[PDB]
Amino acid sequence: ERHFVYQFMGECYFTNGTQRIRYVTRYIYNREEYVRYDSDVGEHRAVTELGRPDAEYWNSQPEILERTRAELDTVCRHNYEGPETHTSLRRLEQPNVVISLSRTEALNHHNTLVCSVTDFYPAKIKVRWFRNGQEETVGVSSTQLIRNGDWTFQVLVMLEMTPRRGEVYTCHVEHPSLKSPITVEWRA
Amino acid sequence: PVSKMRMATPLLMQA
Amino acid sequence: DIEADHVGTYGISVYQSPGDIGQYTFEFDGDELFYVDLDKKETVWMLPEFGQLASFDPQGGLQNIAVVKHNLGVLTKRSNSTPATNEAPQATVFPKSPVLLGQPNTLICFVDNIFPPVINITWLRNSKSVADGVYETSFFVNRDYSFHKLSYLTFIPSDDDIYDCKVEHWGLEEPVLKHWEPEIP
Amino acid sequence: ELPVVWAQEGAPVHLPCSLKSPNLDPNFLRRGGVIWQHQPDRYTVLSVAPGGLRSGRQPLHPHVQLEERGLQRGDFSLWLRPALRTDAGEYHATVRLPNRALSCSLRLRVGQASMIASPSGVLKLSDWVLLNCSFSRPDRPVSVHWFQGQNRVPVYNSPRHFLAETFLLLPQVSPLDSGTWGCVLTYRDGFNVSITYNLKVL
Ligand SMILES: *[C@@H]1O[C@H](CO)[C@@H](O)[C@H](O)[C@H]1NC(C)=O
Ligand SMILES: *[C@@H]1O[C@H](CO)[C@@H](O)[C@H](O)[C@H]1NC(C)=O
Ligand SMILES: *[C@@H]1O[C@H](CO)[C@@H](O)[C@H](O)[C@H]1NC(C)=O
Ligand SMILES: *[C@@H]1O[C@H](CO)[C@@H](O)[C@H](O)[C@H]1NC(C)=O
Repeated sequence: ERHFVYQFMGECYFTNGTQRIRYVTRYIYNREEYVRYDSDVGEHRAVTELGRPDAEYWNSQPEILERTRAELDTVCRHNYEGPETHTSLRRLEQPNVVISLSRTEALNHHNTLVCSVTDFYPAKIKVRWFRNGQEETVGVSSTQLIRNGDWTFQVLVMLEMTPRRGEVYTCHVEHPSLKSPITVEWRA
Repeated sequence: PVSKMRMATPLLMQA
Repeated sequence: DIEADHVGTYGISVYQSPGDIGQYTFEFDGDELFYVDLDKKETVWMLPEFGQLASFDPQGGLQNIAVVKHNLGVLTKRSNSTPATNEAPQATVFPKSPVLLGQPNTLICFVDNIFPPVINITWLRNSKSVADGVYETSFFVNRDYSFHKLSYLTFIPSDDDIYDCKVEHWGLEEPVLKHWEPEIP
Repeated sequence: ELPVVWAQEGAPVHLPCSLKSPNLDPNFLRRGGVIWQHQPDRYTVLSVAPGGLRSGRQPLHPHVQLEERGLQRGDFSLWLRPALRTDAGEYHATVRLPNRALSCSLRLRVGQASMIASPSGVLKLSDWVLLNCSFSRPDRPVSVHWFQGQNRVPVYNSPRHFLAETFLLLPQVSPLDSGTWGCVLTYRDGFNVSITYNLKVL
């Protein structure tokens, strides 16, 4: 009659591509974990006292335990050196940079230009403002990493600006998919 | 051609 | 907690009893690869181009749900445990691309801390239900075991057109809808 | 002429600022922006549009999220989870509605409240003892409350419990006086401190 929730997942942890690999598998029930296996452990442990005989029950079947250990090479290492190498690893999306500003209605009045950067992948990106060829960092406010949910990322930046005559404000952005650093400017 | 994606296999505790 | 270069979550089995609610999905680096349909016996990809360059056996994904069903079946009788209190979700409405009046855009409704993952997500164009261009994506998981989902909506922005995102959740004492307008900007 | 507000490190702080108290249409309410800045004695630490997008300082916030129901009940409030000792400084606001607008302002001082014992360490079978719970605030507390045990049984002035200027003393500490002893302070603005300490008695 009442409600309950169960969850299973398998996590492949990669470092430097294929040099050091780690395979961990969780067993979640009711937003709680009770049995876990780690490639650095070599067997099934018990996160809670509930799955203590369960972990040893799966530690009592030697044929099944080796398939799990071999799954580090069959599931994790093969997919990284296979599908992902042919799909996700070779996926690059360039960001879209736009400069806008709200709350301004008069000339030479304090405000904070907004540099908006959306639809980019992967997430290894940084953004820096540039006034007249000088990287600005004082009074800078920016959104955090906003996952677009469709194989893209977005993030916005705002710089508290004073409308000085003879001004060149540039939103400089560098990215690995961006073979060249993109610079979008704005003036009075 | 293509390359298949191998999945993670779960386990079944007894009753 | 733990760090790595990249992490791909292959195999996401979730079961909810009663009602026999299941879901199988693949994921990688905070991003879904594809999901296997339960009853139509097919593998649906979030992006089609990766389905053209890779194929997954849907039978293996169903064996996961079948064992998990057997898993939860033994675990619900093994313990007299009480249900987890239904967490109240929190949402955020945002456009995919910058707002441009008269230009097509995709309005997204991201909702985090969804627990349990049983919730209707709908839109209201000027307090009127519109089901055109609605993409209901599969749930996601984060390392606190809560879940987050996304929903998309294509539209034409205008000052006289106000939009919002409706939420129908179990733990909510009442349905909540955060109203966003490009007219405010 | 800006007011000043205190806070105790180790517990969340209440930083509210609502538009008076007229009941309004919730549809108009959700069409409201908010910008909060900070300057030490930071700048645009968190800024959220009606859409709910959280923007602000480059580092992430210390679980500093506004109450989801407060934004739909005519309230704009800051709720950090940890009272950071460094947050002490000036804070300004910027609330934007299609018709009206308000922008409150105040200060913030971090007052590390702690209880200091005169006999430093465990107590003997028979010896006096002194405790002083107090925040680092120049104004003096108006009322003082103390309690004994894990069930928080309020301690009142007795022939064995003596209290004055937020000091408590027991001259003979029988083994029954062991346990977690705490206190409760008060102020003119209603600041309340509940520092508790497990008394160690032979
Ligand atoms: C990372 O991998 C590269 C290529 O195999 C190797 O040259 C380098 O030494 C590795 N770095 C490590 C293991 O820290
Ligand atoms: C979702 O909608 C269905 C029917 O439309 C309803 O039975 C169910 O309770 C809803 N879920 C909620 C309110 O969480
Ligand atoms: C003791 O507490 C009082 C008020 O509770 C405070 O003013 C004082 O600084 C504290 N310390 C002393 C007297 O050493
Ligand atoms: C002290 O602060 C408020 C306002 O005076 C009061 O209502 C509350 O009971 C006190 N704090 C706690 C945590 O009890």
